[PDB]
Amino acid sequence: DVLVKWSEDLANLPSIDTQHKRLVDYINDLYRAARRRDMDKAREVFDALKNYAVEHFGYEERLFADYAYPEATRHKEIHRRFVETVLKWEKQLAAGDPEVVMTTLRGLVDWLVNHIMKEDKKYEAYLRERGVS
Repeated sequence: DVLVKWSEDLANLPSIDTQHKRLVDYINDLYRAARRRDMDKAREVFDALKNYAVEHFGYEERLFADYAYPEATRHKEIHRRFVETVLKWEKQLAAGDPEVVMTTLRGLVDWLVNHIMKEDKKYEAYLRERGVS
């Protein structure tokens, strides 16, 4: 049903929260499709999740640009490498089964939770004090 429950530990700017929450929602969708052993849906939700992650990444990066965030370069590269990783994981789904989907999911969760708490948290105060919401 639910793999990841939203908590204050994942909180950031309000606008950013809407995107992180949506990513958590995709994770849970993908979990339910795996639980249902529905591989077509699993592949479809994984595609949507990946596409949405890329747009969320792009949104952060635009905030880094507009606001001249000093660590814009490293954070962007972190995003880029993870897109690469997601694209690699995706290839396994064509021939994979629900257990493959689960293993992928744990990977996605582990990265996302860490990234939000460790990397995304670094930009929060900087953007807050410049009036970003």
